[PDB]
Amino acid sequence: DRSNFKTCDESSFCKRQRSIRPGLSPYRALLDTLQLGPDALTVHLIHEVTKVLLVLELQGLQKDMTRIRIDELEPRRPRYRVPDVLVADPPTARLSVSGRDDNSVELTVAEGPYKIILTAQPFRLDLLEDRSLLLSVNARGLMAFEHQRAPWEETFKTHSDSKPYGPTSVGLDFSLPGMEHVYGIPEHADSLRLKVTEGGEPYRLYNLDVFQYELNNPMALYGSVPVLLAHSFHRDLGIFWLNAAETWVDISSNTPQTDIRWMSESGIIDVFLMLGPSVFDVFRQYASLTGTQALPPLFSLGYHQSRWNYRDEADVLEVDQGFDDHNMPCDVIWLDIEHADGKRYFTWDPTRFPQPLNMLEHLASKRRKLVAIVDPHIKVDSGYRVHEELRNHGLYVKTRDGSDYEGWCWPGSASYPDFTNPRMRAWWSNMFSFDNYEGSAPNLYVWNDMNEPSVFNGPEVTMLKDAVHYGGWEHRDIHNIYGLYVHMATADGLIQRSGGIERPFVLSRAFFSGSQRFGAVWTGDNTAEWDHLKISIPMCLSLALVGLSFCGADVGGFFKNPEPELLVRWYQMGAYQPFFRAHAHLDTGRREPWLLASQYQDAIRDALFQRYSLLPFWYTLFYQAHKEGFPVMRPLWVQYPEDMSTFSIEDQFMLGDALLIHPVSDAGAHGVQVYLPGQEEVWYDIQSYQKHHGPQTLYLPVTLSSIPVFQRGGTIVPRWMRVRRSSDCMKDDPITLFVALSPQGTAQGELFLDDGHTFNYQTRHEFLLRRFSFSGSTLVSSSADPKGHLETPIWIERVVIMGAGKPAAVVLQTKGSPESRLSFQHDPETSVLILRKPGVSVASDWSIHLR
Amino acid sequence: KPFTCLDGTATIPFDQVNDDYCDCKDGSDEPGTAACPNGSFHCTNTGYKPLYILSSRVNDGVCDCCDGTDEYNSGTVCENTCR
Ligand SMILES: CCCCN[C@H]1C[C@](O)(CO)[C@@H](O)[C@H](O)[C@H]1O
Ligand SMILES: [Ca+2]
Ligand SMILES: [Ca+2]
Repeated sequence: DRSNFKTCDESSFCKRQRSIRPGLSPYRALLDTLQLGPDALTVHLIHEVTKVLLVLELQGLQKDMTRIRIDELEPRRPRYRVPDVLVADPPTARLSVSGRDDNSVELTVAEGPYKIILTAQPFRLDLLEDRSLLLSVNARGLMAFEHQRAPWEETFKTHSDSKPYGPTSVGLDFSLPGMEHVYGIPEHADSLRLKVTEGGEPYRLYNLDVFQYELNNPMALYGSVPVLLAHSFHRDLGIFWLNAAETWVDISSNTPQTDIRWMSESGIIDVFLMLGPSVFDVFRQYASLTGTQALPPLFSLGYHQSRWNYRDEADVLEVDQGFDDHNMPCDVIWLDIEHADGKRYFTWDPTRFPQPLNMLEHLASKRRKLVAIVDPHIKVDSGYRVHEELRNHGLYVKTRDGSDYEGWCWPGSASYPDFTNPRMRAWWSNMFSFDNYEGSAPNLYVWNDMNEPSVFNGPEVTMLKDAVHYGGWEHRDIHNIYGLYVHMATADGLIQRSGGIERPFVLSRAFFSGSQRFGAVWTGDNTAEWDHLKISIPMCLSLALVGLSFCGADVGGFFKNPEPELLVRWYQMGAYQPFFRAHAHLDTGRREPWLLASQYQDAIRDALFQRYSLLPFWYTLFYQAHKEGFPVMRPLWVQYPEDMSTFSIEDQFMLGDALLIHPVSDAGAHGVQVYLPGQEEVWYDIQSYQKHHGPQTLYLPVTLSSIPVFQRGGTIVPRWMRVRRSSDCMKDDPITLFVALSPQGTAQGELFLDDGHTFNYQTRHEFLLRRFSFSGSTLVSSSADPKGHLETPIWIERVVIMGAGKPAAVVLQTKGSPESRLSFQHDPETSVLILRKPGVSVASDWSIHLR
Repeated sequence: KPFTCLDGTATIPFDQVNDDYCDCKDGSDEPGTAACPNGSFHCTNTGYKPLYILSSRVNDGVCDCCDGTDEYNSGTVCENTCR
């Protein structure tokens, strides 16, 4: 039902802004007002017709970034500036006037090579490296800044927005010469490569709860990350539009060039230009602004079993026992909203969950966790202590008359805590203490849902625009960070309750720039259909590109009942995606994976075993995401930026640089077409060990149990081959190293290890980061970070080398030990070499030589 | 003498029995460890029924046998509950 949701035409500020068409801009820079300052250049801008005066604050930043901020010179009221999203005040670089004429000022960033040309009339900005034009601002003249007038009224369906400040929208266009491919600005159920918007709707960024959302359309979904990446054969660029209000994004293609236009309801203009040149440079630039992916506790990278709803404690324990009785691993079982007392969060249903501590104790004895849902809407109920506290301390979102806002959600009438208020977030965080959240225990973690916020009787199923928050800001000013604040306060609560030691795990539905710092997200209420399975790749890839690496989609689909074959394929797909959770609507049939016929059970178990085997590899990729800001799941073009035939691929993806995945996503398929990229590159089919040379499109036959996965030559992948019932059971087990030799006979890899769940890696440097490297005929283990030490029994039980000949003998040397001889096995057909039981501690330097 | 896998796949020195590395396709060389994917660990369980468990549940930190003998080097101390 789409009449529920505004098109751009039904949004009055989008209608106004979008009616401004490319032409001669009326804004002009007053070069007499220019001031060159310690951190920035300020210059007054004027609208030629209306004579409104604006101030442009232009900054060169360390790490080859430019920040452009535009506000009113003399505002009647302060405009919103997005707080808490930037992790630091970005370190600045000095600007120099290096050129000037009657209509222009040329600025140099530090000592070059980056330059900014400010054109006075019409106002324009051009960004250059040396003499190469990288990007233009306002080149199509689409800048629009509605200043605050003397204090319009708007209705949509049955909802009235009093709009006490009138029109205040802001917009600005950007020109990207040489760019034909843009990506990002999640969340949309649309393709990885963003489409032109010329003949249709703009992409919309407004966190919204869309019931039974459909595919291949630009409607706004639950989260909004206002970050766009541009990729060509020659360069990579990123644009970060730091605005928290409702935002529409127009995209047009025109020698090849792409123009981007952002239109936001309120706030200032605040945009970061991230100049690359490589996409990994862009990743680093964005990470320095908004931070990096929080390092997940290891268990949260395992398999999660969920549904709406498990019935009672007995059902939960039966599901737990079912996994062990059917030899399937699982780390977490999830409790949806029916576990609470009538959707009063932080409570337990007194009949079906009378003893939560005992249930959590039984799960801990299986070394498993539980996740409980906690939504931000609070039932209006004088017997509900949470509501009474928030009401009594004035911590609720308010209406203009000063009363607490009340809307409709799961428990009926409900109020919404003002998570933009730091006093409210501290209260929320303290509520997760084991004394306050009675029945919780250290192995209980949290799911924040409906945090857009979802309001059943509100406009577009969310909160009224003219609701009022901390400091008097309107809801329209802050909307897209409301969910992030819920995620943040919840994650802080899980840390504080442990005394600051335990890493959190929080899944969130709504999100914004910066949400990567607080845990995982998923793509909401998808559907049990083949095309929803397919779209999980481009949706999570668009999230990965903008820093949200901990992404997934409901395995099996949330709505409706998947056929067994679709469920098998979804497990295979999910097993290779970062957040791996099966979930299902209240009225679906039960689909725990052992309820299927044995052939389907077997394929699913095989997928679960592959995932658990790969946990050391997953954990290392997330450590690399946490330290460097590089995405875990990646489009092929990130690894092959010069191969134009990869720029739109979205039925394939990579994990790091080592594994290429092409899950089967069609019913009854007999094979898949796998594009194996890279000139002078080889790829190893990890099932058969067959080597394949790139570039080629390989037709690969499949059966029900097939998961097309290839390891890249030149890489070393660490695995736990002893699959146990949960990751906690595995965390002292020995590693098998899978070495895939390049055509040059080389390979390299890393491995991160720690206690699996605390901040000790950071506060005490209790961790290991190992480098494995192969060249000549020698495999070497060394430290990739000497600051890290760790007490661990983990050892190297096996090395598997693909693409190797038969050695005459194999010799191991490790510091502290005599030289030893290793037995080995060789397959001449596959050129696979298995080295038996090196037996060396993973914390030790060592080398293995093939003679 | 050396040990022979019960499926005849190989013969290995007896110091590779329970040496925490899987040398036999049937898992017969590691009855006491978690090394083999298809192995079994025998719980005598005096005072109750004796039980076979997956090798993967030896020293996984979970008490699988009422006599607790599957957890001998895991940090989990299992009390005897075979009664
Ligand atoms: C028809 C229900 C539509 C909204 N679904 C949300 C709520 C809930 O259904 C129960 O908390 C979760 O199971 C989903 O995962 C959430 O997205
Ligand atoms: Ca052995
Ligand atoms: Ca056990």
